[PDB]
Amino acid sequence: KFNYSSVMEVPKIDKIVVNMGVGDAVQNSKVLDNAVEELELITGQKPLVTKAKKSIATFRLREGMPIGAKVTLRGERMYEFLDKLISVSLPRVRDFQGVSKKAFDGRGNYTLGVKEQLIFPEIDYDKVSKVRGMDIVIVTTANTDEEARELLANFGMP
Amino acid sequence: VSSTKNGRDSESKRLGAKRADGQFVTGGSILYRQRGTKIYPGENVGRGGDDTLFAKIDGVVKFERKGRDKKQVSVYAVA
Amino acid sequence: MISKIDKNKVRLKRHARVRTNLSGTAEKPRLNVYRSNKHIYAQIIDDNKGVTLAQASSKDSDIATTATKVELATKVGEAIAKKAADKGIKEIVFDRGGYLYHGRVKALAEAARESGLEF
Amino acid sequence: MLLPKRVKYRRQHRPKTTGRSKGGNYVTFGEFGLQATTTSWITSRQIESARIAMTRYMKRGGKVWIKIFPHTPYTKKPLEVRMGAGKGAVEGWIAVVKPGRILFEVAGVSEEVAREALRLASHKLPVKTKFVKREEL
Amino acid sequence: RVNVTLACTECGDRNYITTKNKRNNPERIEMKKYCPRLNKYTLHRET
Amino acid sequence: ASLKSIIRQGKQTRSDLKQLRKSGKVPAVVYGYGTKNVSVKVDEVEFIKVIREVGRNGVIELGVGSKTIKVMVADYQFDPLKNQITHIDFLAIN
RNA sequence: UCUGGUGACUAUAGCAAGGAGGUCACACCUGUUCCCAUGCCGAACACAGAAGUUAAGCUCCUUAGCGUCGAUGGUAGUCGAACUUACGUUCCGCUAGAGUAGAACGUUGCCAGGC
RNA sequence: CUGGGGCGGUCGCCUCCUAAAAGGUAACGGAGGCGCUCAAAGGUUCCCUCAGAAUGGUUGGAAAUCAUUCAUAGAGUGUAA
RNA sequence: UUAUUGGAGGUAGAGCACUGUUUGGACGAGGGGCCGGUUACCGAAUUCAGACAAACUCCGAAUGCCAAUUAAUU
Ligand SMILES: [Mg+2]
Ligand SMILES: [Mg+2]
Ligand SMILES: [Mg+2]
Ligand SMILES: [Mg+2]
Ligand SMILES: [Mg+2]
Ligand SMILES: [Mg+2]
Ligand SMILES: [Mg+2]
Ligand SMILES: [Mg+2]
Ligand SMILES: [Mg+2]
Repeated sequence: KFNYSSVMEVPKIDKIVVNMGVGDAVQNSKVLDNAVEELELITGQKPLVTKAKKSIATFRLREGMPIGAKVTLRGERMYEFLDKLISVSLPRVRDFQGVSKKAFDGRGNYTLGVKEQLIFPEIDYDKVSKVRGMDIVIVTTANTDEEARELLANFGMP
Repeated sequence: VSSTKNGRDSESKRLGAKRADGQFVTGGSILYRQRGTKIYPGENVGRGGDDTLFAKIDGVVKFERKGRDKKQVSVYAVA
Repeated sequence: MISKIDKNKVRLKRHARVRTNLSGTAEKPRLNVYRSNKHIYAQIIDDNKGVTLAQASSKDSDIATTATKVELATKVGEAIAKKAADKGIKEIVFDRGGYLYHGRVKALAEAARESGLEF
Repeated sequence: MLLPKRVKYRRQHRPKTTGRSKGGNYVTFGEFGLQATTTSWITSRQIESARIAMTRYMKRGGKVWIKIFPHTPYTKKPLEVRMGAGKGAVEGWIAVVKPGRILFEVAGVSEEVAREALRLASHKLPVKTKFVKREEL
Repeated sequence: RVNVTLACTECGDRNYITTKNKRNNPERIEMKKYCPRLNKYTLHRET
Repeated sequence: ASLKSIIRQGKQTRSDLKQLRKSGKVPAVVYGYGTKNVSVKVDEVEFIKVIREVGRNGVIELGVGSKTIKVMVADYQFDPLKNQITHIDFLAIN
């Protein structure tokens, strides 16, 4: 579809980030271990608890106070989690388009949103006490989004 | 009634260079006195705790540039 | 997209931070190490004149086999000390390049200690 | 009524007065202008009086620019005080001109209206002035 | 933030003087330092 | 486009520059393609009349000594008070 | 001369763009069995490899587009001298910053290999 | 001490400006700080490199966090400059 | 004391590359006229041109300062 001059020159995915979000812990410290348990249930890696970088006002924040979580999937764990998210997400979402018409930042990023609906696709709503959301970005070797549109069409719902 | 609130000053510290370029020095003499590092040390020159530059051996002293905008001091041997 | 940086230009930033307290002075010369992917190199340098003195290699025909990539590195360390034994078999300074003192760099240094050098 | 909104230091040394104009001595924005011939301070009340007398003669026709802004504060000690108990409070804001500096520029009007409008302004400044064109050649 | 004295077990006298504050380290701290009476290192404990 | 020039000698002092400007002359230099740095003299009144008939940006065939050079005008320093030109730089083009 | 390793030099050495180059060197690349490793990830680091590729790094050409360098001439300032009290003038030395012409797509020491 | 004296204010130490391209240099001249802290915020050996801006993205107080391109330190450096 | 060499340092002057100040003109994003939007207005950002500084400097003198020469005069 692009007529590549050499087979080494072809676009491919590189890394997927499973960064969750804030989870502002003024009193959600027990939920934070459960939010870590939610990511440890969603993905097969203990996520890096990303702490804050400032102490800004009008917010429950200071130097420290770990306010995030992220796990990086690169190899076969990225290859296995991408196949199950191709099937057990869109049937669990039931949307029209599914992600967006254009969500890249000029580089080829997916940046799909989540609102705790396809989350816990293994266990039912038994222990969950609050809603949440994940952010699944797709880092790839595409130069621009138009070349990435040929990559996003393969097993995608643009 | 009027008054002011500015009368304070510190005692001045006698900074700057102490030996000249081309001059023979003895092996422990202070070359330059500074806050921070306006001039780096070069050959046979030590750098003190309060950033004072001093000579290791006795010889003649040369000031010389280091990069684009950096300066250093060296002491060379034969007199 | 995603940009991979080459490993060699990151090494030289690490190498220049190392070689700032370290030099060869012709009483105590410097040997540095360069490994590419398939060979191991070694070279004695006096930094005061900028003149090198000795050299050994993995791709040299005198030492050329397919042992381990590590037993290869040992034979280089035995090789460089013999030419260092001709003159200046005194203490030297080991320049680790920009590498971790581990594995193939480490096996080169152990072979140089066990064959006459005094570092 | 021109004055800066905030200044880092309220009490400053007075500016150096001898010399010539550092720059800003060619008309660029308009067609005609008024340049200075001697040296003085201009204290931000003069350029309010001069700008008003400029404006009402042109009947709100073309545009008018001011090339001078009063940046420097000056102080004054109150009435009947002995010397030296600190430096007094501010009084006003001055700008320093030297021979060469353009003071006002007008445009969008005929030449003989511009001469008369600038003549009325010139009787309100403390400096000798002169009418100039837009230089070329 | 107080003055504090380290003393040897058998070095004879009380030489080294350091500082600490009581709120961060209320315990009796101890180090290995040099007393030249024995020409070695010995445990020195806060009195 | 037929202006005339006179080559200055070495090391003009301060006095003989302002004595040269109290006449109708203005100091100048020529440089550029195929030439070297030569410092010259030009009448002010003649220079204005040539500019006002060929424009600001035109070609002037001025003569230095014997030969004549096709020359454009690069820059000029102007005295805004007392309105006289005080320096002119000439650029050869071919 | 070509390639590589390693030093010296204020980017004239940089940045960007365009075009060619390879199993000799270099690198992507293959793999995680072993030393070793990731606040998670054999990505990185380390090790074991040599199927694949010049696409990228890299190297060689092309360009003055950005950055850098930059005279001559004039001017501002000023040491000394001479008149004067003018927001000064005159003489003689020194001589900027800005701007213009122009330079420039590196120069070079040591060793090994390939010539 | 004091532009008479009194009333007022100040008296030791650190850093800038005045200070006239070495150093030094006054005024009741202009601006600010100190009368500590740290058992690691010390020593050594190995790794790493920012704020900010732009662009995408559930919570989005606009900016918290995540990815991406630039970004001469503009970040940070116990405490004033 | 002078001649010749070498060096330290940031004044005068200039300049806007940082920090602050400021005048016009454009550009578009936002609120914003409206009937959510136009248009007007607002503030912020980015650019073109042009100005200011003792506690601003990408630059940077003259003079003075420190020294060394079997130099020359004292
Ligand atoms: Mg200007
Ligand atoms: Mg791999
Ligand atoms: Mg110049
Ligand atoms: Mg001085
Ligand atoms: Mg001084
Ligand atoms: Mg106080
Ligand atoms: Mg000035
Ligand atoms: Mg002043
Ligand atoms: Mg200044």
